[PDB]
Amino acid sequence: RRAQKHRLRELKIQVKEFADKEEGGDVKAVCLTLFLLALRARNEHRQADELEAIMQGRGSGLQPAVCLAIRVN
DNA sequence: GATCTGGCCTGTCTTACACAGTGATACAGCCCTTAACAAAAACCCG
Repeated sequence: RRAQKHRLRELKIQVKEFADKEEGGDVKAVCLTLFLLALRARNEHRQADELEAIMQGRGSGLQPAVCLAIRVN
Protein backbone atom coordinates (compact mmCIF):
# COMPACT_ATOMS: atom_id res chain seq x y z
CA ARG A 1 0.00 0.00 0.00
CA ARG A 2 2.80 2.35 1.03
CA ALA A 3 4.63 0.74 -1.89
CA GLN A 4 2.08 1.82 -4.50
CA LYS A 5 1.79 5.22 -2.79
CA HIS A 6 5.48 5.79 -3.48
CA ARG A 7 5.25 4.18 -6.93
CA LEU A 8 2.46 6.48 -8.08
CA ARG A 9 2.81 9.78 -6.17
CA GLU A 10 4.06 11.43 -9.38
CA LEU A 11 0.89 10.54 -11.27
CA LYS A 12 -0.95 11.54 -8.08
CA ILE A 13 0.29 15.13 -8.09
CA GLN A 14 -0.11 15.30 -11.87
CA VAL A 15 -3.74 14.19 -11.98
CA LYS A 16 -4.71 16.12 -8.86
CA GLU A 17 -3.41 19.47 -10.09
CA PHE A 18 -4.79 18.93 -13.59
CA ALA A 19 -8.26 17.77 -12.51
CA ASP A 20 -8.53 20.42 -9.79
CA LYS A 21 -7.77 23.15 -12.31
CA GLU A 22 -9.85 21.71 -15.15
CA GLU A 23 -13.29 20.82 -13.77
CA GLY A 24 -13.10 22.74 -10.49
CA GLY A 25 -11.81 20.08 -8.09
CA ASP A 26 -14.46 17.43 -8.82
CA VAL A 27 -11.86 14.69 -9.10
CA LYS A 28 -14.48 12.12 -8.05
CA ALA A 29 -16.56 11.92 -11.23
CA VAL A 30 -13.54 12.79 -13.39
CA CYS A 31 -11.48 9.83 -12.18
CA LEU A 32 -14.68 7.75 -12.14
CA THR A 33 -15.29 8.19 -15.86
CA LEU A 34 -11.53 7.93 -16.42
CA PHE A 35 -11.30 4.42 -15.02
CA LEU A 36 -14.68 3.50 -16.53
CA LEU A 37 -13.54 4.31 -20.07
CA ALA A 38 -10.07 2.87 -19.47
CA LEU A 39 -11.51 -0.45 -18.33
CA ARG A 40 -14.08 -0.46 -21.14
CA ALA A 41 -11.22 -0.04 -23.62
CA ARG A 42 -10.16 -3.65 -22.99
CA ASN A 43 -13.78 -4.87 -23.33
CA GLU A 44 -14.61 -5.22 -19.64
CA HIS A 45 -18.17 -3.88 -19.98
CA ARG A 46 -19.19 -6.42 -17.35
CA GLN A 47 -16.93 -4.94 -14.68
CA ALA A 48 -17.53 -1.43 -15.99
CA ASP A 49 -21.31 -1.73 -15.67
CA GLU A 50 -21.16 -3.35 -12.25
CA LEU A 51 -18.90 -0.50 -11.14
CA GLU A 52 -21.34 2.00 -12.61
CA ALA A 53 -23.94 0.29 -10.43
CA ILE A 54 -21.80 0.17 -7.29
CA MET A 55 -21.10 3.90 -7.54
CA GLN A 56 -24.66 4.74 -8.57
CA GLY A 57 -25.92 2.50 -5.77
CA ARG A 58 -28.85 0.18 -6.41
CA GLY A 59 -30.60 -3.12 -5.91
CA SER A 60 -27.95 -5.55 -4.71
CA GLY A 61 -30.74 -8.13 -4.46
CA LEU A 62 -34.22 -8.94 -5.72
CA GLN A 63 -37.66 -8.45 -4.21
CA PRO A 64 -39.95 -11.42 -3.53
CA ALA A 65 -42.18 -10.94 -6.57
CA VAL A 66 -39.24 -11.40 -8.93
CA CYS A 67 -37.97 -14.55 -7.23
CA LEU A 68 -41.51 -15.90 -7.42
CA ALA A 69 -41.67 -15.05 -11.11
CA ILE A 70 -38.41 -16.90 -11.67
CA ARG A 71 -39.30 -20.12 -9.91
CA VAL A 72 -42.71 -20.13 -11.59
CA ASN A 73 -41.54 -19.40 -15.15
C1' DG B 1 -94.85 -72.75 -50.26
C1' DA B 2 -94.04 -68.18 -51.82
C1' DT B 3 -93.50 -63.63 -50.41
C1' DC B 4 -93.13 -59.30 -47.75
C1' DT B 5 -90.80 -57.25 -44.30
C1' DG B 6 -87.58 -56.18 -40.11
C1' DG B 7 -83.20 -57.19 -37.51
C1' DC B 8 -78.29 -57.69 -37.39
C1' DC B 9 -73.76 -56.98 -39.20
C1' DT B 10 -70.48 -54.48 -41.53
C1' DG B 11 -68.81 -50.52 -43.55
C1' DT B 12 -68.14 -45.46 -44.64
C1' DC B 13 -68.02 -41.10 -42.37
C1' DT B 14 -67.17 -37.22 -39.10
C1' DT B 15 -65.63 -35.32 -34.71
C1' DA B 16 -61.96 -36.03 -31.67
C1' DC B 17 -57.48 -38.41 -29.56
C1' DA B 18 -50.03 -36.21 -27.23
C1' DC B 19 -44.66 -31.87 -31.04
C1' DA B 20 -42.76 -27.96 -28.54
C1' DG B 21 -38.52 -28.60 -26.18
C1' DT B 22 -33.26 -30.31 -26.16
C1' DG B 23 -28.41 -28.96 -26.75
C1' DA B 24 -25.33 -27.19 -30.36
C1' DT B 25 -24.29 -23.94 -33.98
C1' DA B 26 -24.75 -19.66 -36.52
C1' DC B 27 -25.26 -15.20 -37.36
C1' DA B 28 -26.45 -10.28 -36.33
C1' DG B 29 -25.85 -6.62 -33.77
C1' DC B 30 -23.15 -3.74 -30.94
C1' DC B 31 -19.34 -1.24 -28.53
C1' DC B 32 -13.76 0.33 -28.48
C1' DT B 33 -10.18 3.15 -31.31
C1' DT B 34 -7.55 5.08 -34.47
C1' DA B 35 -7.73 10.48 -36.30
C1' DA B 36 -9.92 14.23 -38.19
C1' DC B 37 -13.68 16.88 -40.05
C1' DA B 38 -18.05 18.71 -39.57
C1' DA B 39 -22.66 19.63 -36.72
C1' DA B 40 -27.68 20.24 -32.90
C1' DA B 41 -28.58 23.43 -29.14
C1' DA B 42 -26.43 26.76 -25.02
C1' DC B 43 -25.06 31.30 -24.23
C1' DC B 44 -22.70 35.03 -23.22
C1' DC B 45 -20.82 38.75 -26.17
C1' DG B 46 -21.77 42.61 -29.15
